[PDB]
Amino acid sequence: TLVHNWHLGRRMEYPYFESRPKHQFAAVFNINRCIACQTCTMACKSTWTFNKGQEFMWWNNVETKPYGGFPQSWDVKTLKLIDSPDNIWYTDDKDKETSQYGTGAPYGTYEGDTIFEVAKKKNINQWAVGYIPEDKEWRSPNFGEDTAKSSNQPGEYSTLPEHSRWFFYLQRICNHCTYPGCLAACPRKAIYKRKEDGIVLIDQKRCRGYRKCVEQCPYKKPMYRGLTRVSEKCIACYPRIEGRDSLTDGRPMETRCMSACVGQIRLQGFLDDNPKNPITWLIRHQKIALPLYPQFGTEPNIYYIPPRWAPRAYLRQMFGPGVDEAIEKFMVPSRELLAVMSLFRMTQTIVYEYKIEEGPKVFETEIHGKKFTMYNDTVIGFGEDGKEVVRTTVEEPIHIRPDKHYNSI
Amino acid sequence: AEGVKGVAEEELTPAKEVLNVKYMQIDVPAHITVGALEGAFKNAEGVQVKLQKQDKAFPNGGGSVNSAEIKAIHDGITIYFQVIWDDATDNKQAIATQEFRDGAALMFPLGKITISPEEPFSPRMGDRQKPVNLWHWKADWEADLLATGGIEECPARYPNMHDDFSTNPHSVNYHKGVIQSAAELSGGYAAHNLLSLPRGRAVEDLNAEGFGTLTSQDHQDVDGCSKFENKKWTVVFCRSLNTGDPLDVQFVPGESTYFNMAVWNGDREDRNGQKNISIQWHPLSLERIAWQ
Amino acid sequence: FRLLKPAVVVDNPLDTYPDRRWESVYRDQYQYDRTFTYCCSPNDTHACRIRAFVRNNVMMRVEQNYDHQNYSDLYGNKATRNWNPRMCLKGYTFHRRVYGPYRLRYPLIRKGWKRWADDGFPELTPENKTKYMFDNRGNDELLRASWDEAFTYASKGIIHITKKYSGPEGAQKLIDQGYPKEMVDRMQGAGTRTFKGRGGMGLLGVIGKYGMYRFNNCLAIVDAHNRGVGPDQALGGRNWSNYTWHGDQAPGHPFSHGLQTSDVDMNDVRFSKLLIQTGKNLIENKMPEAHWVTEVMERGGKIVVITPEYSPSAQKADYWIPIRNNTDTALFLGITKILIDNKWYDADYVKKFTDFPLLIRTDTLKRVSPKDIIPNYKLQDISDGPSYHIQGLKDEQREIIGDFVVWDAKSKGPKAITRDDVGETLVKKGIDPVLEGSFKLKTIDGKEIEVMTLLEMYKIHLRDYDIDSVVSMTNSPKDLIERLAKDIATIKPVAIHYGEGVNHYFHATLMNRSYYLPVMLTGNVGYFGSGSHTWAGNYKAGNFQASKWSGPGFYGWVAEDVFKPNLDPYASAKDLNIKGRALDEEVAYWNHSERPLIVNTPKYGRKVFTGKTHMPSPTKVLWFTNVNLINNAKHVYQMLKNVNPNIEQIMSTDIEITGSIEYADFAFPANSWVEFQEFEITNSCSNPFIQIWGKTGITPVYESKDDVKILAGMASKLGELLRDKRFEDNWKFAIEGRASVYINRLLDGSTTMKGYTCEDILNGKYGEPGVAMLLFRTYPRHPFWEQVHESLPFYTPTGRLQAYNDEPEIIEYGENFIVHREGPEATPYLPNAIVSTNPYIRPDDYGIPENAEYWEDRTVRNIKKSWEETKKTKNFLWEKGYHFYCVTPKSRHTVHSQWAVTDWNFIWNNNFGDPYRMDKRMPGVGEHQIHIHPQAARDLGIEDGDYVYVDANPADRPYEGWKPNDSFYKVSRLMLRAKYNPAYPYNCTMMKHSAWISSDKTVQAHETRPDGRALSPSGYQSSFRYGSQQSITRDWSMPMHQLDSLFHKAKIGMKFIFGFEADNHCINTVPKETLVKITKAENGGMGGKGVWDPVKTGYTAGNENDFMKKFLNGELIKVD
Ligand SMILES: Nc1nc2c(c(=O)[nH]1)N[C@@H](/C(S)=C(/S)[C@H](O)COP(=O)(O)OP(=O)(O)OC[C@H]1O[C@@H](n3cnc4c(=O)[nH]c(N)nc43)[C@H](O)[C@@H]1O)C=N2
Ligand SMILES: Nc1nc2c(c(=O)[nH]1)N[C@@H](/C(S)=C(/S)[C@H](O)COP(=O)(O)OP(=O)(O)OC[C@H]1O[C@@H](n3cnc4c(=O)[nH]c(N)nc43)[C@H](O)[C@@H]1O)C=N2
Ligand code: HEM
Ligand code: SF4
Ligand code: SF4
Ligand code: SF4
Ligand code: SF4
Ligand code: F3S
Ligand SMILES: [Ca+2]
Ligand SMILES: [Ca+2]
Ligand SMILES: [Mo]
Repeated sequence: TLVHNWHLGRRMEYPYFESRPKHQFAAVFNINRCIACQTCTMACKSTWTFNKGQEFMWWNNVETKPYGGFPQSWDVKTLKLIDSPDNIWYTDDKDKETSQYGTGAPYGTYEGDTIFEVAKKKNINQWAVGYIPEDKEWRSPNFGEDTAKSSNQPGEYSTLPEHSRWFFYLQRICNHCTYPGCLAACPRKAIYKRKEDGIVLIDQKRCRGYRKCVEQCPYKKPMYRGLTRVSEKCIACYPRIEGRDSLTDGRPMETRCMSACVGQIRLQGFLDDNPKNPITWLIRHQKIALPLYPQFGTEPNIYYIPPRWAPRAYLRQMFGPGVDEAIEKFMVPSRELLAVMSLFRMTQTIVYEYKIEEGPKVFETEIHGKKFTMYNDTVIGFGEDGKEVVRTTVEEPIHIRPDKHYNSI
Repeated sequence: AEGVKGVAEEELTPAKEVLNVKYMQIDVPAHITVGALEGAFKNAEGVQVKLQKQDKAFPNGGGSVNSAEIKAIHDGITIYFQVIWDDATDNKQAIATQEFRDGAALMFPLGKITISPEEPFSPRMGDRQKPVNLWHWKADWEADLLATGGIEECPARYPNMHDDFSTNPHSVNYHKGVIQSAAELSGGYAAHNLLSLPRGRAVEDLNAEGFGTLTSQDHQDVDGCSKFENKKWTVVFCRSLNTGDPLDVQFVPGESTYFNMAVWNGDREDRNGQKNISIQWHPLSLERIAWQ
Repeated sequence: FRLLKPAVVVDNPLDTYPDRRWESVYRDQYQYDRTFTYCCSPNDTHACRIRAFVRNNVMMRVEQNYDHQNYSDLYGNKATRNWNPRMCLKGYTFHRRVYGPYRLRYPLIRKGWKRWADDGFPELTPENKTKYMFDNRGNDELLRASWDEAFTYASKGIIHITKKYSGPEGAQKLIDQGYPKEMVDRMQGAGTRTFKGRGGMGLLGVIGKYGMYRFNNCLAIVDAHNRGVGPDQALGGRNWSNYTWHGDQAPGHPFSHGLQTSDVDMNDVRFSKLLIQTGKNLIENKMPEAHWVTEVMERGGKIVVITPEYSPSAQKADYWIPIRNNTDTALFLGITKILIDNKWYDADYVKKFTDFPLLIRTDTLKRVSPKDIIPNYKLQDISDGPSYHIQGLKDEQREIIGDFVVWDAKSKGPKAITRDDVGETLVKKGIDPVLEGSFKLKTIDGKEIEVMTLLEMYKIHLRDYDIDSVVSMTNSPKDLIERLAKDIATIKPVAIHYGEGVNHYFHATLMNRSYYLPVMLTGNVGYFGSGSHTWAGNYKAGNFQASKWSGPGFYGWVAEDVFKPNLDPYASAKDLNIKGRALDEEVAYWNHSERPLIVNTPKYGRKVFTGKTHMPSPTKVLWFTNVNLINNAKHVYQMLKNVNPNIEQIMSTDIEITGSIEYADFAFPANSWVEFQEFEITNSCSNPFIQIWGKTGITPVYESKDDVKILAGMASKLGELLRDKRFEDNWKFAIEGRASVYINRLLDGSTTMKGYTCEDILNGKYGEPGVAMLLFRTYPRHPFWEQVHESLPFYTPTGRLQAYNDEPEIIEYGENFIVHREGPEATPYLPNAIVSTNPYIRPDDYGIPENAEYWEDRTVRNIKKSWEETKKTKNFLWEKGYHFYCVTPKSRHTVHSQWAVTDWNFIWNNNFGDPYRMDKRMPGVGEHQIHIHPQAARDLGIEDGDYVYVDANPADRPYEGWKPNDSFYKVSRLMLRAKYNPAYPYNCTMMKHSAWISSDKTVQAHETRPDGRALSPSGYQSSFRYGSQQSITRDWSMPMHQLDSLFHKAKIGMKFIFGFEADNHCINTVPKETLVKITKAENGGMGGKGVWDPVKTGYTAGNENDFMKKFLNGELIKVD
């Protein structure tokens, strides 16, 4: 069954016919702001994987690229199973138009084989290529922390556009893929994708610990629980999204790992066809946030703003060809992006639409070869019904107090 | 149809050698053990079943075991099947992510049928609107029966482990009560999945209407014991001839039905379709009771 | 009877699923009953406001409150939502510590001390010390005590020991033990001055923790009982310092501007447009506020990081400047030279507000004094000026501080100016100083003297800091130095941020002074987004700021008259009798083997470099709360082996068994932040918020009390044994369960908090039901804002930012100018050498040869030497193989000794974390690691993941007099795993600060337990197999930090002082002045066989295979 994947800009081989959700659970991670505090990591741990049998399980992990990973060297291990000289992107016939929800070819066309198509061509008699990480490969969740790549020449120093000595942080959960490898792997069809929000779940009543999801998931999110003799995965905290936490008063709430983000890098919502949704705007209209390893062919739905300082060659191989234009937009933010970026982690309630009330200009200069102007706009976020749920300003106010008070103390 | 081969005629025609269940008053203790039944099965005659890799559907696996001996005896009250195959490794637990269990299973068509290419009933775990009963023996369940809680837990696999809540000798009463409550344990334990609970049993009684459709029964009726010695497994299945569950195979002395077999080797990572299958239904006949 | 569905059929998992009733599994797990709010206050410096979720009265998880929008002050000013969410990973796992296996459960007393107390407190001869196990406290047993029993033994011991060393007979006992006469004379006959009471970083809770300073004050009564003296002649305990002891103060700040610390509310940093970071990891050590810096690259700002390593803060930098360690003074001197050669300075901003226009005399190197050139001169009457009415100057002080001379441009000739005549005050008068010029003058005596501008003197000073030599000193790219030099000159606001990456080296004082030079000239001090700032823990006890209109402030709680306490609940803070009788002391003297800086000079025999104001006293009793003092103490195994056995009573209040308890005599279980049964107040220096919390969490998990009651219970037993009621009077409202009285007495009486009520703040009157905002002049509190915008003087002798210091000790030390100096140990060249040829630097070498290897000799060797001559010198340690720096920065995974052992955080701080502990050699679910450059390890035959020994100067560390066969040497020598990180230079190694140190019992258990876990039978867990990160560290006694004539501002009051102030101009400890030797210890492979498993992959840094190199270069994917 050929299916359309807009990340690859191509039709793809999948066991099941294409059936997209009404809207897709998605999020944007601004890697440039990340600090690797692993606050999101402890958010998921203290909530879902804190008990017996899940001691090695870290559904949310932030890893130091390029050497780091959980499980150890997970990207390189899977990328080797699809290594071919034909894994190439072609950018010329990339859509100029912004295509409708679930369609199009924004980044171009990737003519390399996905994990499903590699399995098909070799006739390996499995739905996808993969491996089961051994229990020793699940050790060291912070493997390669703050380990940089170096040119190893004596006069080495780091400057823009690309740092000679460099490393960045990759924040990973279950991508809740449109065509997940784990769902196709399970022969019992015990993994299913919800049509309401696109959340992928393992049926704990029907799972039999077949480890095929663990085997064929290229992102290694499904993990086998020794105690229960069945596998578990990130549930996208679906009770919080279903509005079952009284803190958001029945409104859909961002997942627990997203709400925890300290360096205000992640915004969680849904991929609509609405261009006024800050999630849909960033991913399809600005193309500033890009999926993690679209080479695999699962259509991940966690999109990243690439680091401004990392080697562009490494970044394209990880996020596709859209990296160059995403960084150009970020380093000198447009007026509307800076206001939308100032919306990240201002509330825990999911915001479905944004709109801006304009304010006075505060600062302007020329930077990175072009002119940047900044205004103190007020960005506003709205809920599922159009009700306002959040509001903040781009620039901080200043208060002056009676002279009986002092600062120099 | 991508991941599955067409059903070949060799699969649809039943085998020719018949497995005869010999009638013999079986005197057994409470705790049934393979040794306790060895004297009985010695007087029965068994069929040598041929085993093959499962190549017919995705996933493909197996090939580690090629043959298995099967014998069967009955009381007029209880039926016992003994299955023997050679395997060099004792895989008795599946707690580590890379480890799998050795297993064996028998399957029976539910209800009374005659199978032929003209009246086909697929041996691939049944087929749609043609249900089947399954008896799945699990080696780890044998080890769970001997654990202090009816199930082996993680320290049995990782004896050096430490957890600040579960391995804390100073845990307050109400803290541990909430944290290790069924709701907070979650997963199979909260969802009452059998693979996560102390079943007090070694064989799972389950049904299927084809492969990819295997379903665990609500009322478990089959039990069994096992023995691994000198690179060989000996497993016997124990079930009453008749049970109150309509989804159970019903045996009648003097009646004949069919059966099929499969074996798993955890050393070669056998789970699901990676099973050492028999490709054909095998005939089964029950002797009449020697009424005094 | 209805037809059964025998099996469940699924068609397309993408489209539809037959049954989803199971999904309640996770919804049942996420369910909670109630929510509550507290404040996490572990010396984070953030004091986050926390919302925890409870299920059936069990604290299950936590989440941010998302409450900053609601924060407001008395005036109605409010905060923004841009402050959200702001929490750390350690905040999320605090409950794992609350219900954890390392928790303190009941009061503890050591067997060999209760034994000593039961035998009548006999004289502690060496025979008695070994018998009662004072020399070996790590192989004794900690026994359970009831609170009354624990209090009674402790109180009896306090009375005995304070009476033991009180008299003249006590003074001679201290001379017989080897203490200097200066330390015994400081006691002044008080035995209680041997009691050292430390409230550890009391701003975390002022009532519960700074109450220790109140306890110390109360001990004056015990002194009255011991010696039979009157209230005025009675002296109590000595308050142990916090800010300086940790090395957190920037020592140059009292010299440059005369204030304790220049820091900002970090929302202000996001106003900066070129932001410079020199000695600080803002990304890993101020994480909840780090978004204020990361977002500067998004609003037209430029970020600069100047570190030897490519740190997590370097990612965010526009350009990273590598530098050699302990050399930043030279870098900013070179940039200052570039700013002055090209006149890229705001002449107007430096004519005002700065000492550069002030003229300097050549005979004495002091600034010229109008008394010296004006006949019959009188000092101007500035009694109506802002130095008396705002800053609180006294006539006796003004007389010493004097007046200074400037050369007016309008009337050619010397002009006399005052401290208050700063900023726009000179334009209102006739003065228009000249920045340049060398003038001939004649004294009143007729003796001609040459006087020239500091800028002229700087112009001649900066000839040794040419762009090429500074690159030879700093190994920094010359293009980046000129790039930063230009950026500082073309951008406004410019801000320089630093921390203990540079403050933990000996010459930090010079470095911090160096950190104002480029910012004084460019006009970037006092304006939003600008300044030169240091970052540290939460030190600002001066938030309870005392003044005339306000009141006693912090003194109301800690310096209330013990013999005249106010027992009226409705007492205004101005109705309190303020008289403290606890003499502040710096902790580092204890860390210095209980000795001041005394060196037996060959030129002037035995000379003491410690000022009288800084003089310590012998430590015989010790008690500390909210600190892991011994575990986190520097040179720890020396402290345990040769220093602490002579401390007769060691006591610790804590919530966990920390290894400081393991080597202590008493342990008192306190309530954690979620089990507070009484209200508590805290503030921060990085945020303007006030958080008050208590009684709203869970009931105490074990037999714990609030710190306020532990202090009161200790005082009550002292009163019960001494038949004195005045003890309970000083803790009356604490005992009665009403600490809000003391909190109100602190709110009222503080410049930032008078008008606030504890009851009102706690109820949501200003927004959140636990938060308000303290009252500075500006919401983004920026230091010196009122000084530049309203033309007010700084807190220096000149009232101006100072690039020069004329105090006599400073000139004798050779540091009157901002000069670059090599470290006494952390340099490849001559230790403590002065790199300059300036004839105006005239230091005294003290006749100490350049061969001197003794640390106290190297401390005071002030030898001037040119840079070209210095490059040919040689550090003795560097040439014997100890040629690796060893930085001990702080980590994102710990707050010092907190969360360093919590399993979840303990798994992530290292490359080796494993909850199942498959490698039994691993100390716990984690082990501490050392970072080393791959080539460096390969040259010593060390592969990534191998165990390595970290050895330092044998003479000094791990402990003096060690021998390879001592049982304690096995405990002291550090053996940790090595980690390849090519982000570091060849000669630089890194260990994160504060894991739980190896003790006797952890080593015994690591070698006895089958699983190999380093877990003491007491429950204490070490993070190392052997040794600690404090095995290669030492205390350095700075002569520059022990001055008696440093006119700076008192931290707590709007007033001035001379000499030492605890946490304000005292010893600033330096753990990074060290070099280490690395040698392979054991193979990293499991069981000691082969190599550590990830190296076999070929996917490791320094061991990349051709495929990984294809990965690292992004060659796996091509576009067009
Ligand atoms: N080689 C080297 N040496 C160095 C440094 C370095 O970088 N390298 N750095 C310095 C510096 S800057 C610092 S800030 C110190 O490590 C911090 O000192 P501290 O002992 O207070 O940390 P800590 O986190 O342990 O203080 C908290 C302790 O109190 C416990 N606690 C936590 N909450 C409470 C409470 O509510 N009440 C009470 N009574 N105790 C509580 C806590 O468990 C810990 O023991 C110092 N030396
Ligand atoms: N989450 C969390 N937050 C916290 C703490 C925590 O433990 N956890 N600690 C507290 C406290 S009490 C403190 S004092 C601060 O975090 C200290 O952090 P800081 O970054 O300034 O020291 P650090 O030792 O890390 O040094 C910073 C960088 O300077 C490098 N360095 C070291 N030597 C030099 C040198 O000679 N020159 C230069 N230019 N840089 C040098 C150092 O490697 C580090 O990158 C409050 N914040
Ligand atoms: C060509 C023949 C067969 C194929 C392609 C096949 C395929 C599969 C598949 C896809 C599954 C997992 C999906 C599910 O559980 O519904 C499975 C599981 C299973 N089958 Fe079949 N099957 C075949 C024959 C058999 C036979 C002859 C038996 C013997 C009774 C059998 C017994 C079982 C058992 C016990 C399991 C569960 C395995 C476990 O829980 O670890 N199957 N098989
Ligand atoms: S990331 Fe892995 S587990 Fe998550 S949906 Fe995709 S394939 Fe499934
Ligand atoms: S989305 Fe929810 S379940 Fe998944 S990692 Fe984040 S917090 Fe955990
Ligand atoms: S909380 Fe946010 S900034 Fe911190 S590690 Fe996670 S994603 Fe990165
Ligand atoms: S640990 Fe520090 S940053 Fe984290 S919540 Fe507590 S106070 Fe805030
Ligand atoms: S393959 Fe299926 S049976 Fe469970 S372990 Fe994975 S969801
Ligand atoms: Ca086997
Ligand atoms: Ca049944
Ligand atoms: Mo600190």
